[PDB]
Amino acid sequence: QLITVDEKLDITTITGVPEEHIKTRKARIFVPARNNMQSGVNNTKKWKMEFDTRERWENPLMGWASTADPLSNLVLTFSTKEDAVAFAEKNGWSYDVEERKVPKPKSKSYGANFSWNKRTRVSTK
Amino acid sequence: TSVKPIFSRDMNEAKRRVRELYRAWYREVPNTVHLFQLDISVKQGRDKVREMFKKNAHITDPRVVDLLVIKGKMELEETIKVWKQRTHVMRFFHETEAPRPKDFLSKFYVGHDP
Amino acid sequence: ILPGAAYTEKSATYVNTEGRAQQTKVAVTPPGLAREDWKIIRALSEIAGMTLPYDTLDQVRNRLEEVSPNLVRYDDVEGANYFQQASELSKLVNQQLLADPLVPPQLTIKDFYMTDSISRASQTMAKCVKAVTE
Amino acid sequence: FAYDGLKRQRLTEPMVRNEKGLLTHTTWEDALSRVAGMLQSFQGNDVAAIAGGLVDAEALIALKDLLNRVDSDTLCTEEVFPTAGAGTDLRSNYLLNTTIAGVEEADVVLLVGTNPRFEAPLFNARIRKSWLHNDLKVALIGSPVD
Amino acid sequence: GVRTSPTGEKVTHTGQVYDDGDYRKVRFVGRQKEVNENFAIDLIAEQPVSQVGSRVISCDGGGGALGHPRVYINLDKETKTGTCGYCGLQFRQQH
Amino acid sequence: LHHAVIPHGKGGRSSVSGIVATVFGATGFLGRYVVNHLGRMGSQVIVPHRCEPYDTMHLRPMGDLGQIIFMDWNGRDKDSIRRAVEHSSVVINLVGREWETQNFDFEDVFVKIPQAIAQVSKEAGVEKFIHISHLNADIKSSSKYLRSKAVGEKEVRETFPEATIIKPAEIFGREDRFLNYFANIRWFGGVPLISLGKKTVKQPVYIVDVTKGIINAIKDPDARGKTFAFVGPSRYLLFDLVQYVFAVAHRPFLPYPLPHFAYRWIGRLFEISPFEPWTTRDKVERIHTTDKILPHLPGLEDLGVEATPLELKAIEVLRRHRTYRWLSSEIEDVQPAKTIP
Amino acid sequence: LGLREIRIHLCQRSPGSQGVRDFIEKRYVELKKANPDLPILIRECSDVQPKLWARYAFGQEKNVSLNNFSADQVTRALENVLSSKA
Amino acid sequence: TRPTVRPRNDVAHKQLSAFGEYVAEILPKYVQQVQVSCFNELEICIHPDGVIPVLTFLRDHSNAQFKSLADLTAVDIPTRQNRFEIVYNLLSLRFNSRIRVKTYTDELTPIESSVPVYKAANWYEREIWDMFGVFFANHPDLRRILTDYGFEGHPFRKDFPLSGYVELRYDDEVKRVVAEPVELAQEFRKFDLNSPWEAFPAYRQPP
Ligand SMILES: NC(=O)C1=CN([C@@H]2O[C@H](COP(=O)(O)OP(=O)(O)OC[C@H]3O[C@@H](n4cnc5c(N)ncnc54)[C@H](OP(=O)(O)O)[C@@H]3O)[C@@H](O)[C@H]2O)C=CC1
Ligand SMILES: [Zn+2]
Repeated sequence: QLITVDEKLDITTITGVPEEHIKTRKARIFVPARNNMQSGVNNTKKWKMEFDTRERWENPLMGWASTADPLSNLVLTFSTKEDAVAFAEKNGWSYDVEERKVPKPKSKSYGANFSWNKRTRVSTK
Repeated sequence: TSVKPIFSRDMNEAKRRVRELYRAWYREVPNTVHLFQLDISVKQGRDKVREMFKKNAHITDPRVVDLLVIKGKMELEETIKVWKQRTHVMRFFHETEAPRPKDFLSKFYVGHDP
Repeated sequence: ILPGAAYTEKSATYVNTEGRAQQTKVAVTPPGLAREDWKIIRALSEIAGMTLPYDTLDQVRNRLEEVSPNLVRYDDVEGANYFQQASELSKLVNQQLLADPLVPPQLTIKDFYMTDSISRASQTMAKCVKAVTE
Repeated sequence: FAYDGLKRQRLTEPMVRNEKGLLTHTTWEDALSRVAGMLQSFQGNDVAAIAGGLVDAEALIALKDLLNRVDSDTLCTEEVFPTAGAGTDLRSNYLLNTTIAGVEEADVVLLVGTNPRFEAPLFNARIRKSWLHNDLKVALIGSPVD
Repeated sequence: GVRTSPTGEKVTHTGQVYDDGDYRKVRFVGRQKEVNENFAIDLIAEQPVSQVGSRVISCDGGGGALGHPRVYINLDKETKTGTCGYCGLQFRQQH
Repeated sequence: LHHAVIPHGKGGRSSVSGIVATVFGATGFLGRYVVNHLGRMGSQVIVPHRCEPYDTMHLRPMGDLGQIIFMDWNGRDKDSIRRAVEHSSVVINLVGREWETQNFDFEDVFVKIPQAIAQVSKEAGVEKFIHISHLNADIKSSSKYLRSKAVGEKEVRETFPEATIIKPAEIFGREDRFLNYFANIRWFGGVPLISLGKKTVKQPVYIVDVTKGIINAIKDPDARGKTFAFVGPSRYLLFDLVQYVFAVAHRPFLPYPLPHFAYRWIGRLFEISPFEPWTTRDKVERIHTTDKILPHLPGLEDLGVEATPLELKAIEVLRRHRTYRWLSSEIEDVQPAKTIP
Repeated sequence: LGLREIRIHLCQRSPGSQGVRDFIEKRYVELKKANPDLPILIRECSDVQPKLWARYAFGQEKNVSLNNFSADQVTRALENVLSSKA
Repeated sequence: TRPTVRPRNDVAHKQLSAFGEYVAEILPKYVQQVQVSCFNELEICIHPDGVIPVLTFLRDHSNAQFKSLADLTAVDIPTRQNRFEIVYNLLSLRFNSRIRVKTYTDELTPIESSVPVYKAANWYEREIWDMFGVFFANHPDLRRILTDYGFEGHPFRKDFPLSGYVELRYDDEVKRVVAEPVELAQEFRKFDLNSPWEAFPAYRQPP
């Protein structure tokens, strides 16, 4: 037999996270920008959730990068913006959502390179 | 919003399980101090138990309450059966953590953490 | 001297020439004892018994919204109107145009590389200036 | 390529003037107290601030609120904008109201007293894009820069 | 070569040396600072330039498959030598 | 600040406190707590030791990798002191001994050595200097230990005028020679006391309080050049204190009166031991000395430490002195001691 | 304790800001002529409730909702601020 | 039979497909999906209400006889509203065959305990509760099994950090092991490894 529970989903007290890392963090929900060094677009398909960067310092012995932020490497993947937002809400994280950036559709034409009277005529091939 | 319950049909039934757990913990503190040979008093132990229940007083979902109670009973059983060691019982008191002042200026002086 | 954070070391709001507000993100933390710039002013206000009413980045951005609500509309270009009224008021007082020709501060590439404090401290920007002047 | 300026000439500690008049490292507690003492002793037009070019809005409003609370209104920027008429009352008076992407829809552009190539290189690139693809006509009042 | 700072601490081939006032040099008191003495930048300079009769020479570091990936070096500029990007050996085109 | 000593982190084991501290006498009761608290927050600790390296092993787990550094030193070799302090920003002197030995007398460990450490530290540019004296230090004291503390405390304040001098009462803790000393009197049956302990008053202080006071003195600019007195929250009659010790340990308490000359004679009896004397004539004197009241000096509350009552920590020290029958007895089972209001 | 600054927030297209849009269209020029040295910052933003903010000496601010006000009501809300100073 | 390519086995593919729809015909009340992979593994995806009826049928039916529970585990997929996928891997000795039964649940919905069907499931469900926080109803003895006593959180969830939140050391002052907030001398270095070029067109999702 089912029951009715109309309140919002809030699992912050049964996830075991320290309170500091719930209420002081800022999740960013975004689709990663394409790496401009490459033309492939396969890494701009899914939504990502990451957290705000915190202090890294140099280890006195070696000079390694030390951190005290347990969430420094936490990155989650979501199919849609709604999935990511819903996950952030139930875990108690404040968040910013950045709208997906899709490349504009362009009008390409090989013929324009040899225009009779336009500036698109190319001086070299 | 029709969901399968865990134990409690509504908050009224859940708060009954909460009170039952609180009694069990409250009676158990005197044995825990004695058995684990802790250097704290029964008053401190019961104040700590009270502080643990209080942090969750704002919940209104019966399913969440049920899971908190389930974990509370698991925690109590670990203590009663001396599966926990003294180090585990004392981790609730964070005796080695230095104070971390919680006012804007104090944090500003020490670092970038909000 | 109060050491503040550079644009790479804070989540801070900037408005471009369109009026489009955008925010940076913390890439690294400020060096040494440097601190987030708005926190320095908030900390000073408390020491001087004049505490500003915002303790977090979210709250100070609420304060921004109370002064200009477009400053929290990130990535949005907010239209502005009433050019007619601005032109009407621009006629009330007449001022003389000087005879000096319009000469921009930067006329060639060598003037482009060092314009702010960061680029002036850049050793790479110094290499570029040397390259285009020798 | 200017990011390498972020590893040089950095301010890393608060400084105050010592008894010989030279800047010396000090704590945040000491530095802010010397500032607060002066701020508590001045009012109105005796306190002013100047914001530089790379200043974020959060610091700008925090500084304004602090100076207003000593009844100061001399919050200035280094970059001038004429205050005659509407001044800064109307955003349209000091904005690029056509927006950057709008350059692609213009058929004429008049540049007055500017060198967009170096002042806004990406904006100038947008103009050349429209010059190339939409046969935009461009005229300039000012020095004949390339 | 391995120099010493005005404090006496040896300077590594990467130019590292604790400065006068860096507490971290206490770790060497009663012990020593490990510093390799054979600086590879000086050793590779000792090698003589090799004279070849072709515009393009190949290098694999020597030893066949015990060397580095084989690369081809252009020797058209006379103002300088071609340098192997892996092993640093230098080549020049004779007249 | 030199870039290498700007604090970083969240005050934990892998953080950077900015403190570079040479701790002389780190291998004793007070040393292990001071070194523990420095290493907790990622300080660099230099530990010059006279002892065998086996006896410093308990200090090794106290700091992250590279943060505890050990050197050899000799209290009479001024060069060895220079090597240990020349890189530090603060020097802490915990050196001391409760008995004289063939090689070192109270003047050596409480005057000559503290003076030499302070002198080398000053010449080396060391900025902070914390020196532990004693609450009951007095040039007129009947104890050579307390007379040398008064002299050494004067010489330290002259060599290093900006030193912080801390004057603790008798310190109680797990490895103390205080509560443990009284509890160990049980092997002789009755508990001798001069005038049955009704003429003496003590104000003992918890070890952790002294430790936290030392650590705050390092970080507190106001602490430079000052002299503090670290005392517990309560004053007790020596008779009531020892009675409480035997109650907490559940051992039979059979106090009897012993006059001063008799107690002194036995003190010499135990001084014959070439090892660590169980008691001495000097030790008997200090235990029966009244703890001075010094309202003019700042105290633990001035450094932010809230003194810990003996009633809350006695079981922690004295539980191991019970038999199997009474091991599990809880803290509240024993009624406290009358505190001199 | 005088008046230091006025800010008017409104939407460019919502019907709730129509009265504020009319006031700026018809009366802002004359209002500015009477107070040349008074900053009157108009800041439009999409889908905001119109409000009139007034800043007084020492950073005291009060705000008045202008939602659904007519142009005449906007003139009174501003007249009360420019006169009933505080 | 190209030497570097794994050979297909269509006979096994056919047999498992036929049995897949056999199970779907018999338990339509609970079966939501049946699929056979290109390397011949059969999966039955069911409604969580069907855990006991479906597992009982596969164990006891004369044409199934999946007597052995090889493995019981969970997978966390945060993008799903029911983020936890519960996976039963069963073995049939009689028919020398394997089958996978999958269902789902969220953080707050109990799953019926399968100990009545397979006594092997006891510890597997304790592990799932410990590492994922999925509650199993009517478990004779549900409690942590792998994590430390008093451990907070469920480490195998995708939003639990790799190094956790606390670490242990020995403290001389309190003379015991203590737990403190985690600090790393060297932070784990996240690598971004995925190539921006698609690898497998056969699996491309529609845009
Ligand atoms: N009740 C108390 O404990 C009180 C103590 N104090 C003072 O606090 C300081 C330390 O207290 P505590 O730690 O209890 O004393 P401990 O005897 O417990 O430790 C003494 C330290 O001094 C070192 N030391 C002793 N003699 C020499 C020497 N001749 N040459 C070199 N090092 C030496 C010891 O090193 P090793 O391990 O090599 O012997 C040890 O590390 C002392 O100055 C003491 O007077 C003050 C008030 C009360
Ligand atoms: Zn080579």
